[PDB]
Amino acid sequence: QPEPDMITIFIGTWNMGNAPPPKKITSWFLSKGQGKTRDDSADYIPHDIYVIGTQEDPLSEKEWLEILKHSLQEITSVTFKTVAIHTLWNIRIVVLAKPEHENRISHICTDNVKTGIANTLGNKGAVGVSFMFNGTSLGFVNSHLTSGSEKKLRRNQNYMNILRFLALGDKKLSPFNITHRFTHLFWFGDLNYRVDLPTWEAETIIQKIKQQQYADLLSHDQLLTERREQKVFLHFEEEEITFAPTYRFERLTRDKYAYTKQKATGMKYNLPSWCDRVLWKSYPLVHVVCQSYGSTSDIMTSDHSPVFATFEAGVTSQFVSKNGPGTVDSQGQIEFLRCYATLKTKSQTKFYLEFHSSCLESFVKSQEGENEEGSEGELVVKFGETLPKLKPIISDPEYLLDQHILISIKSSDSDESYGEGCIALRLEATETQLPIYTPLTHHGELTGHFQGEIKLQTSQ
Ligand SMILES: CC(C)NCc1ccc(N(C)C)cc1
Repeated sequence: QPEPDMITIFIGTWNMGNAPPPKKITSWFLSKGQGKTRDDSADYIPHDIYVIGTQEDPLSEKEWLEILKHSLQEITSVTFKTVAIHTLWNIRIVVLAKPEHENRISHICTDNVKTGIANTLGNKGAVGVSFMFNGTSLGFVNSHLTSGSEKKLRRNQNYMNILRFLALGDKKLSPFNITHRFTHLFWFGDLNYRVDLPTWEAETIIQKIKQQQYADLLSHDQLLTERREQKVFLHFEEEEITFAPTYRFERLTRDKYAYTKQKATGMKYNLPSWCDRVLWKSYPLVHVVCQSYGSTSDIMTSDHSPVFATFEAGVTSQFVSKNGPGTVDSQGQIEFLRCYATLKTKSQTKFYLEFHSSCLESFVKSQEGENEEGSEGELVVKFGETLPKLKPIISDPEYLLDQHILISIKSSDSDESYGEGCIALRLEATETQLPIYTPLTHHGELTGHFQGEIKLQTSQ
């Protein structure tokens, strides 16, 4: 039985509005309704992994697991295995996988983050799951961010608290937050960003939705605009939205948007919005293709409609050679030429690099770089030809070209990371000097850049 080099992943997000679901929710898992939908000819083909995020979920874990498993069995005739389930308050994540994957999945982590302080601590935050699928790390975050059209900044703050404090993936990657720990990271949920138009325009907005004319609405979607201004979700992707706003509906129909201010809304308007979203971030030059992104039309117990997204995701096998794991392969090396970090920091300390990768026996610390002043005020940290030669565990190019090097630039004075990034070893050539580049972030904000050249030697 050959190991896969691709899997398909289903991501679902549904704010259930504290109501039990209807008896049939199969349309969600089939990616049927509005938007980019799945072909009917695929209906019996199971995805490899289903990741279900709920918000305002009134069910016990047992209740929801029984509905999910029975739903997938009806669709596919496959009895899925439970990989992980984690609930914070009414925010839940479930990971289900095909039984054949049971012994491909390992290192299962779960965590949660509670957002806000005092007043604003008590129902919003995130849950997450991570695991290894053979040689590939996968992370999944389901967040319920702060509500309300005038709280986009709070949402952005919630995002930064979640990516700082959610503890998933390999703890040895200590300088790296979840935005660097995974081959593929999927972040979804009731992100609660709104279409930011005047209240008086409510009926105009509804008209536009009935005409399936989303362009003038998406140009005011706070998540798109905040992302464009680099305020949130830097270096994530989202598929084009081609489905109607998923909030706020009258229950038991989808024919009416309930937008008017009510005591029950704290006297806030809920103009039709794309609250419910799926985004991802994959390491450079790894295969990831969104094959569906849409909302169901026939599940109406909540004031939100479920959202689905599906992906093709490249995966690698758990490689064993005669040498590594358990030693180096002398036929492999990674060299760096003419490298320098450009940092936004106003500080003057010395910096060194750390190289982390599962292709190394352990992380590698460089010597300190040489600080110079950039022509436009910047700190430039020059490594020149001084960076160490990295010794991979396996030299076979079928392994090494699929690997990635995480880089942290750290202060000598404090050992704190000022910036993190990632370099793919999927090069155009081996034994050849080639440009490399990564942006550097810290707490998911841009802090600088790392650039230079790489020279990769494999056993071919
Ligand atoms: C250079 C390339 C990777 N940038 C892709 C890219 C990423 C995000 C956005 N927006 C508008 C949020 C636009 C483009």
